[PDB]
Amino acid sequence: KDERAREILRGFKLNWMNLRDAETGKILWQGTEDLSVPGVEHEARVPKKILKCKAVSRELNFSSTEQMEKFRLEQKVYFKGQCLEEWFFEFGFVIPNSTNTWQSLIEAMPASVLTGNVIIETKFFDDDLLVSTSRVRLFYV
Ligand SMILES: O=C(OC[C@H](C1CCNCC1)n1c(-c2ccccc2)nc2ccccc21)C1CCN(c2nc3ccccc3n2Cc2ccccc2)CC1
Repeated sequence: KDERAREILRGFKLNWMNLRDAETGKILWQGTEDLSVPGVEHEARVPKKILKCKAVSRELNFSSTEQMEKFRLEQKVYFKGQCLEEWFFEFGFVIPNSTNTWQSLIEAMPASVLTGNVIIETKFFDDDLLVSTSRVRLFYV
């Protein structure tokens, strides 16, 4: 059960990801490093104009050796320790040993005040079950 969360973490990998202006479909940020690895504070530099898109599109590519009934995400935006927004997204069923693209739409203080002060804390779940908790500190450039 906490053992099951541990196997799912073991078999999981986020292979690549990007963030797009939903209005134009232009890539604003992409990376192939697994930002959802727990135990370390990740960092990401994004263009300051991403804050001006009302709709941001995300593509997440991941592999999973374990099956999952209801793979989903809870994401919290923290500015200097205070939670400002919460986002929920759901993938659902994941086939064991599969690789999957998951597309999500994310929808609607200046850059210079936010930059370095925002942590996006992401929790992965199989249903009620918490697989991992990770952090990215954001810089806006
Ligand atoms: O912070 C968010 O909410 C959106 C908000 C938007 C402003 C534009 N209009 C609609 C909402 N936002 C904000 C934001 C932060 C504070 C106040 C206002 C806006 N900063 C953003 C930076 C990049 C993209 C969106 C950002 C996204 C940021 C990216 N994100 C995310 N999903 C992940 C999945 C796996 C691992 C990491 C994940 N992240 C964090 C992340 C952060 C930067 C680069 C890559 C990833 C989901 C939540």
